[PDB]
This record gives sequence, C-alpha cells and structure tokens, in this order.
Amino acid sequence: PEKFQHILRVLNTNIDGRRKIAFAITAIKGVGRRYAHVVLRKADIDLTKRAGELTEDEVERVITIMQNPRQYKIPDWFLNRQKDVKDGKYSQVLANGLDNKLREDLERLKKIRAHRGLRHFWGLRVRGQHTKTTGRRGRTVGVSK
Amino acid sequence: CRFYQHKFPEVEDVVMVNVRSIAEMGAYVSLLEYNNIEGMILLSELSRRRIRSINKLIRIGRNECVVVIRVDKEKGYIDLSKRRVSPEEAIKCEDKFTKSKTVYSILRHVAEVLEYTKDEQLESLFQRTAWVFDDKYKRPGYGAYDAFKHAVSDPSILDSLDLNEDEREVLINNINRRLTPQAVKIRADIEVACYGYEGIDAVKEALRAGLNCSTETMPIKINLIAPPRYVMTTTTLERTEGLSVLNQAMAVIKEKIEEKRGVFNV
Amino acid sequence: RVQPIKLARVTKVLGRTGSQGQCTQVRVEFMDDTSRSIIRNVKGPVREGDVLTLLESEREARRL
Amino acid sequence: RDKLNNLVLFDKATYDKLCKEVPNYKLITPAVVSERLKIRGSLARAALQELLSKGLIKLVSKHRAQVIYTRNTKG
RNA sequence: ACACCAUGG
RNA sequence: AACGAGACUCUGGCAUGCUAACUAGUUACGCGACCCCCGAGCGGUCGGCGUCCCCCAACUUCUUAGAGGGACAAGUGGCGUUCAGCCACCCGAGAUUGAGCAAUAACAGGUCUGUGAUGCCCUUAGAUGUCGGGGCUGCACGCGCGCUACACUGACUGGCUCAGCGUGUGCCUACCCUACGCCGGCAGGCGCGGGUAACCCGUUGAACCCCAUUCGUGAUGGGGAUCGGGGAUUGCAAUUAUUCCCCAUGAACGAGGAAUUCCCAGUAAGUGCGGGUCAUAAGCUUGCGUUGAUUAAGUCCCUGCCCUUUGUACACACCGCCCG
RNA sequence: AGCAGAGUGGCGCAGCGGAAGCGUGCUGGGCCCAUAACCCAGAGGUCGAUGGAUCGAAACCAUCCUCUGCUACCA
Ligand SMILES: [Mg+2]
Ligand SMILES: [Mg+2]
Ligand SMILES: [Mg+2]
Ligand SMILES: [Mg+2]
Ligand SMILES: [Mg+2]
Ligand SMILES: [Mg+2]
Ligand SMILES: [Mg+2]
Ligand SMILES: [Mg+2]
Ligand SMILES: [Mg+2]
Ligand SMILES: [Mg+2]
Ligand SMILES: [Mg+2]
Ligand SMILES: [Mg+2]
Ligand SMILES: [Mg+2]
Ligand SMILES: [Mg+2]
Ligand SMILES: [Mg+2]
Ligand SMILES: [Mg+2]
Ligand SMILES: [Mg+2]
Ligand SMILES: [Mg+2]
Ligand SMILES: [Mg+2]
Ligand SMILES: [Mg+2]
Ligand SMILES: [Mg+2]
Ligand SMILES: [Mg+2]
Ligand SMILES: [Mg+2]
Ligand SMILES: [Mg+2]
Ligand SMILES: [Mg+2]
Ligand SMILES: [Mg+2]
Ligand SMILES: [Mg+2]
Ligand SMILES: [Mg+2]
Repeated sequence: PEKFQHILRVLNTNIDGRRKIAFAITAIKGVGRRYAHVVLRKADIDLTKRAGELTEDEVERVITIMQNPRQYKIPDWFLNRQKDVKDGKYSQVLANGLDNKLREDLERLKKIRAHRGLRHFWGLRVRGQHTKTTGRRGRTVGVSK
Repeated sequence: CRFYQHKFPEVEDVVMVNVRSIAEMGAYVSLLEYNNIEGMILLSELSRRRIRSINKLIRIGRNECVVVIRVDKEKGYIDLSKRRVSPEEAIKCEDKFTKSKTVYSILRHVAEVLEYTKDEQLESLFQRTAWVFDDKYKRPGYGAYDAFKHAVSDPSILDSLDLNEDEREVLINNINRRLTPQAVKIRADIEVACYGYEGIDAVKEALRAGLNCSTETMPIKINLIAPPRYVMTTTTLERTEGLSVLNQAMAVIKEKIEEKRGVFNV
Repeated sequence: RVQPIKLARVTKVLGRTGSQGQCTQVRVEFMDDTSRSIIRNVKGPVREGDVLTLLESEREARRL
Repeated sequence: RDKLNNLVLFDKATYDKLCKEVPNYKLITPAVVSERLKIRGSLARAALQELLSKGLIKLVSKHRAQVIYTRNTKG
C-alpha cells in the first residue's frame, strides 16, 4: 500500500514523512500542534494520512495557509506575534523569523538597558523567581584555606 | 560467536567473567570465556575473610577469573566461586584469553565480505577451524594461535586443508605483523686489552671472521660500546638457531689477537 | 547425592526461635511411618496439622 | 535503548506474509503481529481489521484496552 | 557457643 | 488511705420498637397532564417513564434528632495451684472503633516580637512614639519539609454516571455565596432575582474510576522547566513580571550511590472537595469523603523504655572520671 | 660520556594488542550529641616527544628528551 516517496523538505526544515501529517509538520518552529490542526482544517486535508501520502500540490495549499493565516480566516488571537512592537502587524513568525524576532526583541530590551535586558545579559532568571536554591549550575566550593 | 570447543563450561574450569550486577544473595555476571549465558556467584564466596564494603572487591565492569563449581547442564544454572583461585590460574587463563580474543577478532574479517547476515556462520567457520586446530595441539599444551604461528612462518597446514579466498590474506597480513620480531639478544661478551699496534687490522680480519661458513654480503650489527670490547649482533634469524655463532665465533678473535704479541684473554 | 522428597505433617508447635523471632520450631511425623518424628525449623506461619515438605529428612536443626 | 525498526505501510513481501500468517496463529493480537513482523502497530490494527472484513479471522473479544482474534474457529 | 567500639568547651 | 491507670465525656457501628415533622420524605391514589406502544389491547382501558402539577390522603421505612434498649468474657468446650484470668466456638449490628482528659519531680527547653501581664537597664524632640522610596525575593555553594515526572497497569479526544464534612451580606472595618438571561474562543462583561440560610447556590451533575477513538518503544503526542508576543480582573500602585487566559519555545529526567522516613484494616497509597490566611490568592496546613491492596498476629537482634539483683574511684552523674 | 631501570590522575603505581584503572590526596556528602576511624559520589589523563609496522596500541620497532642507582671519573 502506497509505496511512493515519504520524506519532504518543507521550508528550511526536514519534515519526516512517516508521522501523521498533523504531528508531521510540527517539526517546524513557531508551529505548535494546536496551530497545525487549524491549518490542516482550513486546508481541507484529510487527517488520517501520513506525510508520505500527500502529493506536491496539497503541500503548497498548506504552506500558503501557514504563511498567510490572517487571510484564510484564522482569527487574530491564534497568531503568536500580535500588534508587533515596531509596526503594528499581526502574524505567525515561522522558521528563522522566530530566531530573528527573539534576537531583535532581546536587542531592543538591552539597548535601553531595561531591567530585563540586563538580566538577559548577566544570564539570570528574568521573571520573578527566587534564585537562592535553583538553577544551580556551577561547581562545589570548599571552606579550606 | 563462540570462544571454545564446548559452549557450556565444565566443572572445575576457571573462566573470565565481567561482573555486571551485585545481587542480593550473589552477583549476576556475564560469561566472557564462553558465550554470554548468565552466571551467579554466591556472596558467601568472594573472599575467605570478613569484608567492609562489596564495592572494594567487585564492581560493575571488572574482568576476573572465577571457578565454576556446579552447573545444571540442562536448565542453564552456572554456579560460580572466587574463594577458590590461585593467582597462577589467573595467569594461565588471562594469557590464553588474550590469545583467544585476537583469534576472535581475526576470524571476523571473513564475514566482512562473506555472508554475515547471521552470527551462526561464525560458528560454521569456527567448527572447521578452531576445533580441528586445537584437537591436535591440546595434547602437549598448544592452541590454534600456535597453528597460525606455524602457518605464517612456513604456510603448510592451511593448504593441507580446505583453502579459502582472501582469508589467508587477512590471516598472514595480520599475524606476521602481530607475529613481529622476536628480538635477538646475543652480544659479544669479550674483553680485550690489546698489545698489538697492527691490531686495528686484526679486529678487521676477525670481524670478517665473525660468522663462519657464510658470505661477505649479509649484514651484522656492530656496536662500539667499549673501546676495549668488540660487540656484535650476529646473523639475524630469530634468536633460535644462531647459537654456534656465539659459541665458536669469539674463539678465532681471541686467538688471533693473542697470537701476535703478549698473552691475552679467552 | 540424590534423595527423594519427604512429606511430614506438623503435630505440635514449640516456640518461635531465631534472632528476630522469625522461624518457628515444630515437631513433625512422616506420613509413611507415623512412628518417626523430628524437630524442624520453618519460615512461614505454620498452624497445626498441615503437610510440610522436606528436601533432606536426615538433618535435625537444634537452634536459630 | 535501540532502534526498533517498524514500517507504517506494507511492502509486498510483508503483505504476502500477512495474507499467509492467518492459519499459523492461534493468538492474533495487534501486539504479536507488530512484533513478529516489523509493523508500527497502528498499521497492525488496520491490517487485522482488513483481514477480519474478509472473514479470514474470527474476533473473540474486543475491548478499549486489548483486542484478540483466533485462527478460524475450525480444526 | 567472643573481629573492630578511641575521645569530650 | 490519696493521686496516676481505670471509671468518665464526645464520636462510629444496631433498632421496620417510641416521640413527630409543607425548612425531609415515601406510598397511594384524588388526580390530572406529557410521551411513546413499549407489552394485553388499538392508540384509552391493563400497564410502562416523571426531581410533571396537585391532596384539607395515609404513614415515618429512607431524612432529621431526642428519651430509653443493647455487651457482660454473659453461654458452651478446653488450659489455670481450679483463684485472677487465657484460648477456640455458638447467637449477634458488635466479642480488640477513634479521640479528649492525665500524676509527683523537673528543664537555666521556647516566648519580653500575643498582652493596658511585668522588675531592672537604655533612648526620650537632632527620638528607639509618622509619611514617600527600597529591603525581607538579592546567588559561585551546603542542607531540610515538599510538588510534578520518567509513560502502554499510559497520554489525547468524546461519551456515561456516583459523595461527605463546610462556609455564606462584616457591629469600626465596609467585603459576602450565587441562580437564570444576554454578549465574548478564553479569562471576563452587562442585566435581573434568591439567601441572615434543612428555605437560595443545591438533587452540591467532583476527580480517579467506567465505556469507545487516535498514537506505537522513538526524549515520542511521555515530561512541562525556561523564554517571546498579546488579552482581562483586583487595587491608590502590578516594574524585581500578584493572580488569570491564548499562540509560540520544548531543558533535566529512561526508576535514582552511601544512607534513611511512615505504616497493621476501611489502615498504606491513588483521587478530588471544603475551612484557615484571603482587596486579589496554595506546590502549605487543618478536616471530608471516594476506589481500596501486598505482608504480621512475632521477637529482644538493632535504637530505646520499665521492674529486680549486682559492680563503681561517677554525683555538672559515662557527653563522668583519669595515667604517663 | 656509558650501562641498567622508569616516564600513565596532585603524588606513588598496575596495565603479556580488541585498550583509563588502583592506593593516596582534593572537593562534597553519609554515619555520631559531636570529632577521628569507617562508608559513598564527583572532578583531575598530550599514557614523555617524534615517525613507522599492525585491521587496530599507552604497550611493538627506530630516533631524541627527562629522572633514579652504579662504575667511568675522562688534556
Ligand atoms: Mg562512645
Ligand atoms: Mg585527644
Ligand atoms: Mg588528652
Ligand atoms: Mg463508646
Ligand atoms: Mg449516625
Ligand atoms: Mg421527586
Ligand atoms: Mg443514646
Ligand atoms: Mg468456664
Ligand atoms: Mg454469626
Ligand atoms: Mg478505647
Ligand atoms: Mg506525666
Ligand atoms: Mg511573653
Ligand atoms: Mg520588659
Ligand atoms: Mg504608627
Ligand atoms: Mg513605610
Ligand atoms: Mg523570609
Ligand atoms: Mg517540620
Ligand atoms: Mg505575595
Ligand atoms: Mg486542602
Ligand atoms: Mg475567598
Ligand atoms: Mg483558599
Ligand atoms: Mg504557612
Ligand atoms: Mg515493668
Ligand atoms: Mg547498689
Ligand atoms: Mg551504689
Ligand atoms: Mg565527687
Ligand atoms: Mg567536666
Ligand atoms: Mg569517655
């Protein structure tokens, strides 16, 4: 049964062909599993066929939905980036847009040296956690002199 | 792949085992001189005297030689013991074990290009090679490594039996490079206190009188360690047949240096 | 180096010996010649009258 | 840990082995077919249901947790 | 029918 | 003769016997109404489902809570100097339910930071008796009580069907528990009633469990740390993110060395729900039910405790004393 | 300059080709009312350097270097 090609290289990442298509495309960053089901539902695709059982034209139908979600009627409260701080847009950053958007956000913070920027710099915990008995990476110290 | 001519070790044999788990009333240990059927050593049998912590005697991943006492040759219960070993047994087991390991790794390349889908063809080769190889030499005390030795020196038994392809290649090209110089140690233990000015020529004529019944082309390893000594490393065979080349050689030297002027050594 | 099994019936419980008081002293018959009798030391909770099983009827344990 | 290899859909050899394994077994559960063959297990379920649709096997008990079959209720 | 058990602002 | 033990007080287990109930019910029919034939019948009648509506019907089994009753080693058989009592068994709701209360003499135990209980000392207008801001949260590291996990005796998605102890509008103080309608994916918002409480939230539609679907031995859809972006509620104020919701990121961890804790029957453990603190608010603690085992009926070995005899150079009492 | 031995965890060392541990020390923890003894975890490695053989080495071969003992003691 269905012995044609399985693995597919969706943008910049190797989507394995074996897993169910829902749990197949999650190997993309910025695309969790709750977002993926919506994308596939709005793409009309069956949800009982692996990644190997999709031809070369459905996959474009899915990509264009992942990239332009606002227009395929996926509401504005699903998108991971909202009222984007620099320009007011709403969208899902996908693969390296996620890396660069985190990078730019940390740079934006450090630039005006906000209390979070310095915590990202010093490599500490940024939210309000106690730090006396947690994290605890370093090496043991001795009382001897 | 099996190590030896019997898959289940017999009673009163010393075996190489890699301890693997310290049990509650023993230890479950691998078997490494035989295939990996489990073994159980009783905790009452590690040492003859009281113990402070078991980790000081045995710990996971330590080759050790232990003696089996009883075995259910049917069900597979290898009962093992450590109180009952002398460190000599450890020697005579560990040397033959390090022999058997290289025979294991040598009889491995054949399966590289010949059929290797099954660990059983290893047994196939094993029954044709090792069984017959040791069925002979086990009467005086020798093994199949000695057979491969006698082979790569004068290849005469591998032909006398069923001959393979490229396996004699990986036989010799590995043995005679691991069967590699058995260093020679015969040097000239002679002290001379020369009394002859024409003697620099006597030493030369006696160097050319070093090894007898032989040629003027074969090289000898001269060493000038002591100016009053004349030390040679003679005809290089193996250190097994050049004996007379030390027994008789020095005599012409000492006489020809004694004949000229004054009395000399022997 | 080969001995058959033997089946004994408990006829009386004597006391609870052992260092933590774990094993139990007991007197048994032999179910083929009810004349015989030994004292044994069992590990579980014996009652009275139930059939033990001995793997070497020749021993006779005498303390803990 | 190792790599328990498994297929998600059959190859012709394995498909032959499926249509010929039916009598060989007196216990047909998804697990045993997934282990004796190199089957993912979500594939063994579908294949067993397919065979059952062919009357080739007889379902003796189905539960939410464990499913079983039998040989032919014959012989 | 007895391994080892020292010391105290 | 006195105290402690015991007796005692509360609680759990049994009454189809008593007392008596629109702030608890049940059965009946007076009913009637709805619905299906679902069975005789046809569809009514015979019946079946009703937390549908009634009764100025009958009663107290279920509910509630008062007075009494019941268990005493009382009966029967063994072991007991025939005593004090122990063991098994019968009848039984039950032959050992769980707590509270507790002596003499002490400890240089804890508390002056609970107190308008308090001696002495200190400071007393440049205050050690008030407002604004920061800290108790600061992180190379050592330890303690814990929570969630390492999956198939499982995770996810639907479906089905069961509780018990409780609290509730606040006397300054200034806030309570929530039904039902509507709006929003969600947290939440607006509107309009009940409750000072067996009366309303509420027949408290609790989770595990139960039934059916997807995944497949892969750090995987196990696990859910860390981090980006956005949306609400509390408040005078949320940054060092109070709490809450959504998309996204997806670390260690594959049953844990030497050691060591708790536990005997509705108990261990799994599982959720109320009280306390509480403007907002449990990974805590104090209680409540719910599914509900394995192993024991013992001993003095280890750590300790009580009684007698015995030894001591100890009495600040072996954590003692003391020799070169 | 020569002979012999050695070069591996901070230090002493084991390691007869299928390839990194032992004793001690250091850091931390366990046990006890404490402290030593005793128990366990962690870190620490160019196996002297350079080439070569071998399917493969720390190990075998060759050259060099560095320590130790003993004679040589040498314009
Ligand atoms: Mg002591
Ligand atoms: Mg001292
Ligand atoms: Mg002293
Ligand atoms: Mg009572
Ligand atoms: Mg009651
Ligand atoms: Mg009702
Ligand atoms: Mg009463
Ligand atoms: Mg009586
Ligand atoms: Mg009864
Ligand atoms: Mg009581
Ligand atoms: Mg008292
Ligand atoms: Mg006080
Ligand atoms: Mg005072
Ligand atoms: Mg004030
Ligand atoms: Mg202030
Ligand atoms: Mg604090
Ligand atoms: Mg505590
Ligand atoms: Mg707070
Ligand atoms: Mg609670
Ligand atoms: Mg509250
Ligand atoms: Mg609360
Ligand atoms: Mg608290
Ligand atoms: Mg007493
Ligand atoms: Mg006395
Ligand atoms: Mg006295
Ligand atoms: Mg005194
Ligand atoms: Mg003193
Ligand atoms: Mg003392």
